[PDB]
Amino acid sequence: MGTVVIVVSRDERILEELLEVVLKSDPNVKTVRTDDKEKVKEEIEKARKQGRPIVIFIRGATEEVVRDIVEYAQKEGLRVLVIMVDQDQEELERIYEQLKKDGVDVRVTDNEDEAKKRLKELLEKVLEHHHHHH
Repeated sequence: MGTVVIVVSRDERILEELLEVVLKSDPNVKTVRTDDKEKVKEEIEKARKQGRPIVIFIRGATEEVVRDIVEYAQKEGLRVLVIMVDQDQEELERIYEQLKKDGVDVRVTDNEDEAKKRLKELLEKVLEHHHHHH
């Protein structure tokens, strides 16, 4: 159908571990790492043309980056699953409250292992495609 997973981490080593999780879960899921928020949108449309899931990886995505990409994926009619993992948690909670307000699937934590567990967890909800958040 088409499904977008927004991964926001401000630490390098988190993005690559979460990429590893997508590859070990399923390689056919489209994976993207551009921190250019417009270039993300280009690859969102491409994934909708492929009619498949896509996992976006951005280093240091501030609130106005994340909300801007999430609402765009919703314009396309795609299901949005958002992981935000970094030690600047209160910052990620302002992103969280903005997206949660809409009813977007969101989660915030700061832990390598937890991030990687909940990464595969989302990918399994997407392949199953039964558990839509709202």
